[PDB]
Amino acid sequence: DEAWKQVEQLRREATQIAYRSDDWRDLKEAWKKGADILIVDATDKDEAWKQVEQLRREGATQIAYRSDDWRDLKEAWKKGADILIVDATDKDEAWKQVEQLRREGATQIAYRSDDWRDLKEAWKKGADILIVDATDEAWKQVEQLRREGATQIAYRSDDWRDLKEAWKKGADILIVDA
Repeated sequence: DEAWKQVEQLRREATQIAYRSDDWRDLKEAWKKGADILIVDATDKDEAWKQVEQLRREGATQIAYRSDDWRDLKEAWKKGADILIVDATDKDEAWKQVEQLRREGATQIAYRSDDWRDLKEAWKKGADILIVDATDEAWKQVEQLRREGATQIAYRSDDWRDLKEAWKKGADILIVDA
């Protein structure tokens, strides 16, 4: 989880900072330290949904939850999460989760991938937040989605220099980890 500089060198930049972490209390700290989006990604669904619930009770706005299963995303949505991140690995099963969430009426579906063509298809199928996952020079994926017309492009990297370049290429959400 990031060095103290990553978060510091980004708080300078209509850009939003997303903060990802395994337990909610450092997520809550981030919420008042200025973080715009709090990503719950603990894979214990009991603990995960309880972190969503506590963040809603704490008043945190823009709670996000990440999963490969739309049913878990729908439950987190019901318990307070506003941004539902479909974690893509099997692309066809990934796009179907977006389609099902859209059928359920979700309005802030996100999609996490390393391939701009994959994100482009997810965007057409219902995903509004497209997450370029850089875990090389992936900021190039950002430039292509930018050209295709996507309005909310996010970027995740461990390194603030990469986050900055992605911002310069059109990313509006920069994803940092504790």
